[PDB]
Amino acid sequence: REDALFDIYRVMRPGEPPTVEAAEAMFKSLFFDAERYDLSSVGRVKMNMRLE
Amino acid sequence: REMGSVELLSREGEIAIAKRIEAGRDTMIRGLCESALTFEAIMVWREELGTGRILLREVIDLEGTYAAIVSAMEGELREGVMAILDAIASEFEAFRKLQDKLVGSRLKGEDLSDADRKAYEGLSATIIQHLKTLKLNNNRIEALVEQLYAINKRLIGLEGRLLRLADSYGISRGEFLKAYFGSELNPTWSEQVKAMGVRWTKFVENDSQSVTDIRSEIAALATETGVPIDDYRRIVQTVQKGEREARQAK
Amino acid sequence: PGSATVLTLGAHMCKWPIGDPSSEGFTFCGRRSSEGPYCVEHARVAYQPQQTK
Ligand SMILES: [Zn+2]
Repeated sequence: REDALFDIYRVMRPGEPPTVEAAEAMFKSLFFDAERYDLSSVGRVKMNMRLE
Repeated sequence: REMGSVELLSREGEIAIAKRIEAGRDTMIRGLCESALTFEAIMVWREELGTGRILLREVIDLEGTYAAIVSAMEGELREGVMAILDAIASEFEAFRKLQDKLVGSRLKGEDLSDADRKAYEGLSATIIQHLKTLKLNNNRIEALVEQLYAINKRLIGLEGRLLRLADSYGISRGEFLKAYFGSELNPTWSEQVKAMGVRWTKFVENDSQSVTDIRSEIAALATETGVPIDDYRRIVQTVQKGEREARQAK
Repeated sequence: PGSATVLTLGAHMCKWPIGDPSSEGFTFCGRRSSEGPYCVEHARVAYQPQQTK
């Protein structure tokens, strides 16, 4: 999982040097964080309808 | 990336870096206050100051004076600086006379050993102790460091030219300094240094016989213009080392 | 106290200051500390140990 986090950090921010906790925090803030990945309720309902 | 992957956050090392900068400044001041043109220029410039020239805020920092002890502090430090200059004028004159005698002995060949070096050291130590305890400012220190750096660059260029002219067949560049440190008094340095090695004779005859003479003439002309030879070299070297250490700490 | 003054400081040596620069005795460690300004322990304590960020 550390290698996957490093790869994700390099893909998103190639210039910045990926770190163990920095890469894990980047993915969380990108997708696991509701502050940035603010998917509306219409998106969630559309996902629930498309894939049950 | 350079800041992060390379540089590390100095935690609790700020005070250490400040102490290192202070040590570098101390080294630069110690190298400055020595037997050379810096001590003569700082003493001659301070002779006109105090009465008709800038006595404070341009030679010695007012805060540094009373730091270890505005109108009262200004007049108090001014009288002290004037008394120090009046007491060290004779020492500076004796040091200048000793430096001139040493330069003459080095340009003629005779070694001044009949207490001449002792008198020169005694006259230089008094001036050094007076300048160190005076707590001068950095205004004139900047000009002194600039002049020392210019003289050092000129000397390094001359040494590099001499090394390039003498290292044609089998000579090197690092031996030129070792040869000129112990074979600078005699004018025929390139002729009296042909002890061993066949390449040295070929480099001295028709290879660098004129280059060495031109370098010696340039050194003799630069000695009178500023500080003499054999004494200002180590001074500028140590002051440059101190400045480099301070810049590295910064 | 160390074993190297502020003048005889060569390359690949420790540079951590000890004491007061405006004092009488002020020297550095001056040991085998290549690839680093300070020695091992002093660089570790000064480089923000437990770097997690
Ligand atoms: Zn150390």
